[PDB]
Amino acid sequence: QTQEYTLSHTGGLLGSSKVTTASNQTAPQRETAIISFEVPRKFSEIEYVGQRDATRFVPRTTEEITGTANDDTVVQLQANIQPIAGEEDMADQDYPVVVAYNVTQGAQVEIADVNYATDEVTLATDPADGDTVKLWPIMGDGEVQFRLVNQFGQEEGRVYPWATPLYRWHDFPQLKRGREINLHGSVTWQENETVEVLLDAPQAITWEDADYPEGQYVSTFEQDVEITL
Amino acid sequence: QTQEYTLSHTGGLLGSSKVTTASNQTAPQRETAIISFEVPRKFSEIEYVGQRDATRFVPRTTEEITGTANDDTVVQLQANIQPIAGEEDMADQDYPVVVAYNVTQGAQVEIADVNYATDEVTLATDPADGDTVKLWPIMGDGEVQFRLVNQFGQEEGRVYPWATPLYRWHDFPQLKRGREINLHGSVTWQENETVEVLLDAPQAITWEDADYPEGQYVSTFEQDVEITL
Amino acid sequence: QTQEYTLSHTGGLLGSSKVTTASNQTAPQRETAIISFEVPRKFSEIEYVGQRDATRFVPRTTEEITGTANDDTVVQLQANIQPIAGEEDMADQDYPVVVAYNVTQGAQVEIADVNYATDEVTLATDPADGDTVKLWPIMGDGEVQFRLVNQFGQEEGRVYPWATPLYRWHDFPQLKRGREINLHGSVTWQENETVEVLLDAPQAITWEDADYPEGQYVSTFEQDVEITL
Amino acid sequence: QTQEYTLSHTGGLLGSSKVTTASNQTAPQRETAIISFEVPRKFSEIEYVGQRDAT
Amino acid sequence: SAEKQISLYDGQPFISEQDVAAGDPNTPALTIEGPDGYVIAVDAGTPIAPEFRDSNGEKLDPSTRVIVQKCDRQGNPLGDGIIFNDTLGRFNYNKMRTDPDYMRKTAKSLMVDEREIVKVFVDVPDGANGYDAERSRFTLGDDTSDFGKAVEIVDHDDLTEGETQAV
Amino acid sequence: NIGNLSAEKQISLYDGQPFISEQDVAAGDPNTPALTIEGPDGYVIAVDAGTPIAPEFRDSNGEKLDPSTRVIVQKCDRQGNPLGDGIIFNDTLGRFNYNKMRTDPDYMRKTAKSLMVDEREIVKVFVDVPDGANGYDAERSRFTLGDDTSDFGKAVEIVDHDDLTEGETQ
Amino acid sequence: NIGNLSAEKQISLYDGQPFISEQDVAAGDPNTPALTIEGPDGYVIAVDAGTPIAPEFRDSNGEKLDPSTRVIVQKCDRQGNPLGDGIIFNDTLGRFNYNKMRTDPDYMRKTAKSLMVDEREIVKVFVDVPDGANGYDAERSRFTLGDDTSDFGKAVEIVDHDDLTEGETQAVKS
Repeated sequence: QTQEYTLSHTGGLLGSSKVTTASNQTAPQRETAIISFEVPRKFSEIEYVGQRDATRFVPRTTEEITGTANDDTVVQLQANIQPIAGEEDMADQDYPVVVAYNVTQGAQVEIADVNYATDEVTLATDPADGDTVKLWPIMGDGEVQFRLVNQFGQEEGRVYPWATPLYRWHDFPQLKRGREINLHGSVTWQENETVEVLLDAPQAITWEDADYPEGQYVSTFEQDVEITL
Repeated sequence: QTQEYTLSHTGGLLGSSKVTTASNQTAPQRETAIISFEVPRKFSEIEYVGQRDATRFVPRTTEEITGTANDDTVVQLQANIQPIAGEEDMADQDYPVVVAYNVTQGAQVEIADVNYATDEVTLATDPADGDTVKLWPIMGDGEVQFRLVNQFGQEEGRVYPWATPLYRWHDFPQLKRGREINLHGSVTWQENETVEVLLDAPQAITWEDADYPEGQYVSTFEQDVEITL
Repeated sequence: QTQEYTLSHTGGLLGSSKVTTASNQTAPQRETAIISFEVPRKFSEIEYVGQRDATRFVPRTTEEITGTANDDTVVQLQANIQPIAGEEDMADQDYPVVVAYNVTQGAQVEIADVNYATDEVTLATDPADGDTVKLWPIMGDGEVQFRLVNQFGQEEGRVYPWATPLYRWHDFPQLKRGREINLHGSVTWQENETVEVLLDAPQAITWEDADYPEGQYVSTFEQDVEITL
Repeated sequence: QTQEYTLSHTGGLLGSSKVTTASNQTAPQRETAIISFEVPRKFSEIEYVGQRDAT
Repeated sequence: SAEKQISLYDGQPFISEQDVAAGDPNTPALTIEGPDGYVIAVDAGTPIAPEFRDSNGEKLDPSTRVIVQKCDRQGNPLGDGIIFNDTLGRFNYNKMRTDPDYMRKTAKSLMVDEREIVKVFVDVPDGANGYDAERSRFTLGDDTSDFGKAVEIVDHDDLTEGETQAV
Repeated sequence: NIGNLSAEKQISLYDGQPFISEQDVAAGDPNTPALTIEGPDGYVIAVDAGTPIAPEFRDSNGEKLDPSTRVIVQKCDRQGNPLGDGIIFNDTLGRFNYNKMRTDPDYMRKTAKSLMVDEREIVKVFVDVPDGANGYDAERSRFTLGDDTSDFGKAVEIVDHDDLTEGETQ
Repeated sequence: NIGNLSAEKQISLYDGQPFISEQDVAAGDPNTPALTIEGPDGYVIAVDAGTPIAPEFRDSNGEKLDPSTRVIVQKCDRQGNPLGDGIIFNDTLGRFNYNKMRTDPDYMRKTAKSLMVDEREIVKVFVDVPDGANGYDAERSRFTLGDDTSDFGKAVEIVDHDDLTEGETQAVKS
């Protein structure tokens, strides 16, 4: 009676009550938690198996950039940027590495060119004095791990002690058999034995802003599982 | 099928119909009854065992004190006062030995100091001319016994012929293993073989006034039992 | 021919010549010596045994505080204060944690309240402009050890290498069986094989001032021993 | 694998971090310290032998 | 070993709670409920910390009463099997949480299979303040200490007497 | 003269030591440990089935935090990695009566089980401050793990790794 | 429940770790190691014949240094001493095509041979900048050694020294 299933950063098999989202600590870097997975009312157990099971995670940050009469068109970011699957050609990245949106003009802000490893960007358009823009570059230079909870907060420990980096995460092209991710670890957790992902990085994270254009959800985490019903 | 249980001065296992409360006789001292315990509809029997079973009894009296333009702050009482568990320091008595309440000002009346064995008290506040105050000192200088009824009023007799005093009752600290009370006696009574506590003392007693601040019940009696279901 | 005995910070079995007292180094913290114990003319040996033998040590510091027309009543101290056995209620500390004495008015200075871990104090009285006051708070935040001397200064070493703190010293209530102190160590020293206690702390120490009210001796050390006659 | 070596008041086998220099106490004479020798990151041990070793 | 010593309280998942009004003893303020594959056990005597305060953070009237009670399935109270019939105006919270003798032990032992309920009924008779839970707590054990007892939890998987304990 | 002593030595740990560590903590952050003990090299330590603690955890204002607070001692291997199988002192805060429990036998509160700590392992003190509390501070707080001065309370057992013949096995 | 695991564990190293160390470098100073790996106590690590590297070595201004730049990984015993007997990955810089070579099987640059590292043994990353070029920074740079998440690439194999009986043998190997 074992059937594979999929999870999400939102609702799904949990109703947005047996799951939470959360930002992270930045000023002191801390291996904080951003997302949990509580077993809901029904299930007997859940199973994760790295080296058999998949994973996806698309993280982005947020900032705020004004404009000027003699606007710059150019920005710098304190969050290292890389491509995802190959070149930095925004047309063919398999999803963009940057998103932008003007606030005054409730409209997108398209990109002209990127200063690649300089971590600076050139835009296509010309913002105005005192005009606000929101950006959503991807998140790199940060670790990730899994762990577990014994119904209170007493951790069993961790799935697999060694971490994994996010620039690497972006680097490996998702959506390709063999080139998929398959971590290491093998676990099981029954009712209220919640799981929590952890992240250690300087920079922030963003799940929602209510002004992000592309589908209400700035980032995501998605995952495969093998459930006993 | 024997399970221990607890009784009260109110309702509980009796619905406030198979129990009554009552004051006492004062002008002629009489070993009167204040409280009964009728077996209700259901039970096969009840058992009390002194030297195994516990008891609690917190008795208070009532009076009425006016005030004056050149108010006194000071009172005398015709009811001897003692501490409960140790000193007469109202902060740490395990429950106060005096309660006061102004009637005009529907508010408490805090105490400054006590003339200890003089049976007089100093207050913290200043009452007004023609202003009424209600007090509830504890009750001492009085006996207590148990007895039994054969469904009419024909007494079997008494549990244990010798009495027990109430100043002593206050003296022994309740709420402490070993220092608990365990009287002498061993009885049993089935349906409608009611029990009645008895008290002989000069002073009155008070179960309710409807103006006592602390929880509707001026005094109490509480007790442990071993019931056959 | 083994008999137990007691030592002191003063005279006793040494005539105030085979013992000395001393202050400590403050500006550079040094594990200095404050007190010695030279064997006197007579004895064959002395024995100390931690885990069998007791100890007492009541250390206080000194300062000097002026006054003002619009006097403060309030002081701060660069010497952390704690209680001794329980609360900071000066009535019931088993000995005070602060002593004060005005110099102009050759009289005590009673305390009203303490800012507990703030290491500040409120007084009861009102000092005057240019009026001097001497205080004697207790000493905390400092180590202690024992050692030994081979008739010159060539140390054998130390009794027990690990230290012990003084806030802890105050904390453990003296004067209670089981709750007494019993350090670790086991030694013996014959004629002129003197012992020296050592202390490492920032703050000073005080044995005498000749103006301290309570018995000529600001601090003390006292100790049990097992002597061969 | 035992080899003789030499130390100094400065750096050398310690990088001027696993060694310190210091003055002394004068007003009260004290048997103070002027110089240390911390073992650095690498070594398994060090040995001194008077009646064999120099200074 | 499979046995473990624990102490329960309010902020847990399987436990449940609800506010209560005056004169409604049949409304349980706390509902403990057997998890799956986790039997628990309580010997003849174990502490409780029956903190039951008002909205305004005040212990309710001393005439208040607490009745712990076992319940089988069907959400059903049970008479054969009951623990801790007691008042409220008795505990002296600040000390009874610590002292060995102000401490309060159960009437008899207990076991709780994978699906069995326990309820904490509260008789506030009348003329009183309503109950709140967020300003209130509860316990059943002291595993940290020495003199006192604690709750004995076991995972059902590691046994062969599981069927006997199910009977 | 000085007496001989065994390798086993009886001590009591606390805040103001070098090899121990600490930090300040905010409310609603359990996983930020307030105390981080780290094994010294060539020094195993050991704890029998029961040893006291004096979990003094006060406020910036020198006040003990909320009784609903909880403390969790927890074992950890290296890498700062938490670990569950191996855990001590699952407790609330509002239960100790500091000023007596440092001293008395009845108020005393021992561990759950025994423990050992190699030349480098970590032990963490996590602190669940649920809500409505002030930020925790350490200078206004202390901590202990044993009672060696006394005559009824237990004490830590330290050993130098070289003195043993079973030291490699442990 | 958690699934049991072996002592052997498959990992991938990088800059932001505790035991690793780094430093900035200037041009024309090949003897300065920009990365100093350093054996943790009670943790042997291992590298088989071929394992990836991501030699990301950029400028202060976030630019890969001159293609004439070279990288030399090199084993070292204690004493901070380099060693010729035992050396990996002598290669240039302006060759890797960073953006994809962290990903593809083909760019992926494997080692020359295997390696073992006892509880305290050093490895260094010497960087031959020719001269007169732009200096090196680390914060604008990275480095790696393994591919543990994926399914085609190799990974670094760590073991705790306590979980073996051949530890004395590998200690004799050194």
